[PDB]
Amino acid sequence: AQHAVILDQEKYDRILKEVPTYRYVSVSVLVDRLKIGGSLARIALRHLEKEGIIKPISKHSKQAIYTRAT
Amino acid sequence: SLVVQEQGSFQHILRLLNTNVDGNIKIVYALTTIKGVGRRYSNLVCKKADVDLHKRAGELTQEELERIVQIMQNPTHYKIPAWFLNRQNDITDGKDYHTLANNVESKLRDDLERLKKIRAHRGIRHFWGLRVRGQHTKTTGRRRA
Amino acid sequence: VLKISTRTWETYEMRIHKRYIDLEAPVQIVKRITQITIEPGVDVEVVVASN
Amino acid sequence: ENVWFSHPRRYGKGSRQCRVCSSHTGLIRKYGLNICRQCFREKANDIGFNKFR
Amino acid sequence: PGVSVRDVAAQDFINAYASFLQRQGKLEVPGYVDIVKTSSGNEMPPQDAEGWFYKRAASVARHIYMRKQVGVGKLNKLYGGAKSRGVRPYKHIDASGSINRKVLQALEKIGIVEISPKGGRRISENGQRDLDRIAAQTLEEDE
Amino acid sequence: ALISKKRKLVADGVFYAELNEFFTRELAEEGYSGVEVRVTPTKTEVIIRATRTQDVLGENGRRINELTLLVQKRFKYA
Amino acid sequence: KKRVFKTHSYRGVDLEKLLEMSTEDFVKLAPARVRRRFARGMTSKPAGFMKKLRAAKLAAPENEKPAPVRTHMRNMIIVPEMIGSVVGIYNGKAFNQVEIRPEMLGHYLGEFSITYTPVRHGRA
RNA sequence: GACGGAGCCAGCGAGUCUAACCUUGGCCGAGAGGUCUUGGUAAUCUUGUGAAACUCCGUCGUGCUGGGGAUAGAGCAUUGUA
Repeated sequence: AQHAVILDQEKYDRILKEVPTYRYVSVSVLVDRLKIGGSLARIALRHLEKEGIIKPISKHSKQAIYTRAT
Repeated sequence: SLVVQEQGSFQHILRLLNTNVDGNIKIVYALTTIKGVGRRYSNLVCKKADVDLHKRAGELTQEELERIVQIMQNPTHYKIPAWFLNRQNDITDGKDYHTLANNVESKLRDDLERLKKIRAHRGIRHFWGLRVRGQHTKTTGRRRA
Repeated sequence: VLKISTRTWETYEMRIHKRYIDLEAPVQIVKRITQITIEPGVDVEVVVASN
Repeated sequence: ENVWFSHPRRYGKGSRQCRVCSSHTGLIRKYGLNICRQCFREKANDIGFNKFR
Repeated sequence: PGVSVRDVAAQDFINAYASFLQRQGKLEVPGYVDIVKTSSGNEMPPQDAEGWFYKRAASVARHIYMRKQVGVGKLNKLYGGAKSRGVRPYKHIDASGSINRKVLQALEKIGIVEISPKGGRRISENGQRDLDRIAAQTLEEDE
Repeated sequence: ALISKKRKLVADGVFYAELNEFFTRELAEEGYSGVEVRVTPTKTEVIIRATRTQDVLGENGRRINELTLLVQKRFKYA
Repeated sequence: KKRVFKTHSYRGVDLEKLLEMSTEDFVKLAPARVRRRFARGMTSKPAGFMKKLRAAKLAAPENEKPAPVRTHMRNMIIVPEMIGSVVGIYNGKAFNQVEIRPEMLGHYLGEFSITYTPVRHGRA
């Protein structure tokens, strides 16, 4: 737990303003942007796949690929 | 789960059961920083206290944490079935305590301490800097003392 | 197939050959075919109707 | 007429013998031929545990 | 075309049938649910804490459709696993016999399973019925 | 009987071993060359193939009597 | 002062009702090891020991320590019947004269006789 | 990669008579274990040894950590005269 296993309001808004141009988003991506850890990185992946922005083309946890909605 | 939007309700490090507990990680293993409440025990406390398991320690408004406090020093009072404990049929009052952070080692102490009231070979094997569970001291365990 | 580990190590094995021939037969020639053709080594088991 | 001559000899390594040579040590107990392993190596043709392969 | 639960993949059926018996409410979740280990070859209690019993009921039901019979000890041999022996490598142990036996009694109470002759549990006619029916449901939700 | 066939054949081998070693120790000065065991109905024939079997036959019923008796009384044979 | 202090408790049972209760109620509330010990072996285990034990407890020199009652039953659980008596315990030699204490209940006599002079690395 | 579900797969094998081996099944128990039968002297039943490594679905998120299971305690039981 380096940081951000909680959501700290401005982080998800900075995600919505910083996932354009992300060709590559996943669990490890939402960790490695100096951001949300793998517990609720899955939550923000589920909540951006909830509407619009990221589109999935693979399958399971430990291995994902989600994209910009183009 | 889901994005929630929570506020200064998210509060970092707090003291429950006489020790300080880190925030923003899962309550089940936040409580395993506390002595006497193991991973199984803290998991079952977070289940039986009607607590969402998936939350952090940063969550958990005070009622659920106070009920967790109330559970951990009252095990069979809130139905922990006494196989799930560590000090069954105690040694003096004969009850079933789940002893806690500043108690469990103390009661652990008491077990070892009463050996010096009895003179059994257990305490005799304890005193010399050895292993009381009978395994060999000839070859293994060489970083010892 | 049976194996025998033995002690610089060592191993043997084994051979149980077991068959059944069913002769639904009169008792006369059963008694004849069991008294005749005796032989060293072979075990004959003469059991009766399939129950 | 003697009352003190026996420990329980029903189990343990002393509970049996090699039928050739009294041995507790090396005794084969698979299929109950009850031979010590060195005499097993010797009498394995007399009993018929042959080296086949 | 016709369906069977052999005709359906197992995992998505078992999720749908766990949710289906959740809908049903015919449970027999004796009372020691989630204070229990559910398999002696494991350490921690299950993660969902409201259920794991419908999951196991679904697994036992489909596994009994696909087989002649299994017993209490056969489900212990199935849902047991390799528990770590710590300083020593792994080894397989029969699971908790109570939990699997109570799943058998639960599915017997609903008429999803029946105590088999030769020993064990056969799938019941209502068991075959309900399994193949919501297996058709599990396919037609993915059609 | 009630003997597993594995144990049956191993026990038969043990019996032939006791035959071979015992009749080796016994009839060595008759030039013992071998036993063979042939069970028929009503008989179980241990044949002493040897060089000097007239010293085995005995005086008009002797030591072959006594040898069958030794085998009889040890092995509980009728 | 009026309070004669208190007695210790074995597992929730004080000494005054420990000594004058039984062997078998004690091994009831004694743990699974002692309960498994006295569940089997019902064929009078402290046989000569109890008779000589009570004989020296009655031959005790007027509220002094009783005479030594020597045995090889290292595996004998101290039961509240023998509290206040004197037991001689073997270890290879060395019959250790041991007072049975009120608190000593539930454990083996062989735990009270050390079977070796310990290690002495060097120590000339 | 831990953790739990969830899929659930081998071959080499060993098995009790003038006794107490493999154990199915069915209950009871988180369990340990216990109970009661049942089959197998074994291509017959244990056993199709439904083995794990493996596959899916996430709880974890890079943290002597949920990795690792050293220490240690108390209880329950089984092996055995102990």
